[PDB]
Parts: sequence; C-alpha cells; structure tokens
Amino acid sequence: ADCGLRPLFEKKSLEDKTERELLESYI
Amino acid sequence: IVEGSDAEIGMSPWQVMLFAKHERFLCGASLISDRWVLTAAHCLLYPPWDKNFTENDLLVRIGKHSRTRYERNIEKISMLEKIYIHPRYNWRENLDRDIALMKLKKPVAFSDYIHPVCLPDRETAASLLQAGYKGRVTGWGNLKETGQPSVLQVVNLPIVERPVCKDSTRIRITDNMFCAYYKPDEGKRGDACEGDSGGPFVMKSPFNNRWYQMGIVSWGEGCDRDGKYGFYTHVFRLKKWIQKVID
Amino acid sequence: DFEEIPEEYL
Repeated sequence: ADCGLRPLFEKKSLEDKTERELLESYI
Repeated sequence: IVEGSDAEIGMSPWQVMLFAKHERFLCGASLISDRWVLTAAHCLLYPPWDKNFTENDLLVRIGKHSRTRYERNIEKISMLEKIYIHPRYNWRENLDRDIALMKLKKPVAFSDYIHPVCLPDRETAASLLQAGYKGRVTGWGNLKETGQPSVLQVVNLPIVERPVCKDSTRIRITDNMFCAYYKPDEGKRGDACEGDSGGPFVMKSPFNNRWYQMGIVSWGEGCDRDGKYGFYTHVFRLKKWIQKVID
Repeated sequence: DFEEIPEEYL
C-alpha cells in the first residue's frame, strides 16, 4: 500500500528519537 | 518490555492490542492492511494452559498508546470475522511456526495513529537479517520478569548469530525463528516480557525508508536474563502461507 | 485498571 511510512514521521520527514541507532547498525 | 523507554506518539502506528471482550490485555499484534492483523499463534491457541480463543472472545484495539485508558477520538476497536492459525504451528514442543492471521469484520480507517507495516520481500530479508543489525520491539508487556507500563514501550535490539542463539537454550531452534538481544558483555540490555507476545519486531530499510515487520515476539526464558535471548517468528520464511490465506 | 470501553464493542 503506502505501508511502513508513518504519518507523523516519514511522511513529514521527521525522525523519531532512536531510529538513527538502527540505521547506524546497518554496516 | 524490559529496559525500554516510552514510545513517542505515532511511533508504531501498526501496533495492535488484543483484548478479551469479557477485560484483559491478552497480547500484542500488528496491522498489515486495512482488514488483517498478524500475531503469534500462541496468543490464541495454547493447550497446555487451556487457551483456545475464538473470534467471538476477542477485540482488536488499534491506534493506542496508553495501556489502560480507552482512547477516544484516537483508538479504533474492531471485532473479528475469522482467525487463521498456521496448520503446522507446533505448540507441543517448540512454538515452531508461531503465527496467526486475524481478519477484521470491517476495514479500519487509517489516520495519524493507525497505519500498516510492510511485510518483507526476499531481498529485504536478505539485506537486513544479519547478526549485529538492530530491529525494534514495542509493546505494553511487563517491565520486569518478577510492573506494567502506563504507555507503549520501545527497545532496539541486535539480531544474534544462529550458533549463539542455539547454545543459550535447551529448546530445539528451527529455521522459522531468529533470536535477538545483547550479550552479557555488551553493556546494554532489554527484552520482550509477558504481554509483549504477538507484537512486531521491525526494521527500517535504509534503501527505501520503509518499516518492515521481520519478526513476531514468540518466546523467551525469563525476561532480560544474562545469557538469554528473545526468540521471534521469522516472518519472511512464512510469507507464502500469509499470502495464501489473504489471497 | 482498564477503563471500560463503550458497550457497542460489547
């Protein structure tokens, strides 16, 4: 669908407080 | 969730609470489309504890945050039309294939607090399911093993190498499971606990920026114990079954 | 706890 894109985060280009910790683990 | 922190509003809009319509908080689950909820089979069918719920015993609560509070003009409560348990769910030994789909009676309307998670494709599973990479677990489960949060909790955890998972327990592990958590010497800690079962283990793709549900909280031995890991159902390995029932 | 939910959901 429009899956996995949160209305209050990805859709507005705002990041939640700890998602960077995930992205930094991907290598 | 042990050693987690409060989720921000709208941070996990696919989070679902399973609620007995009698009331008690039965388990977590996740929203994968406007009419389908994904959860662990053991939330609905577990003969050793005489648990066998049908469609008429349950309610799905979507868009929540506060654990006990009815949240009007925000949550949506839906009834179930039908429950489907994996045909080879092995409750007698393992919890192998610990997965179930729940069809809602009517489509839920998406909003800022309600929105579905994606299911992984083979390529997404191949790039993200690697020892060391972190995923996120959310739920209203207990805060300690031996105590309930006021709001939805969140914790980020690293996937552990399969040999380490296998050597931490006496239970036979299968290819339909993966384990996650920090090692005793890793400094950090955290885990799912009673009440978090059925909820989602999700990862954010660095390729297209979408959240993907890789795992389902399935079982653990205690909560946040040193040398022990949380075990999850491997969603991508069971994806053909999912697509078949949904059709 | 658990605040009661409306009777419509039953």
